[PDB]
Amino acid sequence: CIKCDQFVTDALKTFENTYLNDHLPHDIHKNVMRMVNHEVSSFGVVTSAEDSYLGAVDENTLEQATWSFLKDLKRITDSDLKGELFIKELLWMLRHQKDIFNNLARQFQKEVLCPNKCGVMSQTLIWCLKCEKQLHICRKSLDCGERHIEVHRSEDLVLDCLLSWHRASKGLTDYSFYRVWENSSETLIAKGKEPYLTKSMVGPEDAGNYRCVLDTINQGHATVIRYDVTVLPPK
Ligand SMILES: *[C@@H]1O[C@H](CO)[C@@H](O)[C@H](O)[C@H]1NC(C)=O
Repeated sequence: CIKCDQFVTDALKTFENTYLNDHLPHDIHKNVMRMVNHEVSSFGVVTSAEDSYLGAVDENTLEQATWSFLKDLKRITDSDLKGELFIKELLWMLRHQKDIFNNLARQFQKEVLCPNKCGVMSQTLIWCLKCEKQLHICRKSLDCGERHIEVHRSEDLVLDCLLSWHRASKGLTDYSFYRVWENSSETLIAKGKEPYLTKSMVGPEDAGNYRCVLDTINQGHATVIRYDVTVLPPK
């Protein structure tokens, strides 16, 4: 994906136009660049089987790849290497940066990608072949689970709808908190960007089932959490 970052392409433009003259004879420049560009364009391109894990990467990981690649390309720019050794080390550095990228993508999937164990997440991915930003939808069963909440009388009742991955998810609209009646109907008791609901000075009338549903601009509901609230005596 590094080809998708303006800093990499500008870096290669300066490398070809300015820095190559220092290291190598002019007449071998173009061919060298061809190879360089070829290798830089092969970054992240998928061979099927497992390789699909390199076809797309989040903006942050693309940033890491960009900056390590630029670090090495600058190292070689500043090296005393020339001729055959400069070419050998250049191609080796491209192969090594390709390894670094592969590691960053593999890692990105293991941890960063589809971290949600429930609900629907939306992550901005860069597809490396065409350099296209798309919204990747990690879709799992919308209902995340049921919380058993117990609160003494005249205390604060807090319903926490926040999930780990929520902060990272894209396109989140407001959380909506509903009260689910024994009659099998519900009324919205709150809506807004706050991940939680607070009800003050609860009483037995507040005992019951509650529900939290997070909404998105496009994809749908991101998360649902149900709450079973039992009001205890004051002491
Ligand atoms: C049940 O439903 C009715 C209308 O369907 C609603 O007005 C009422 O407040 C609800 N209350 C209980 C205790 O079920």
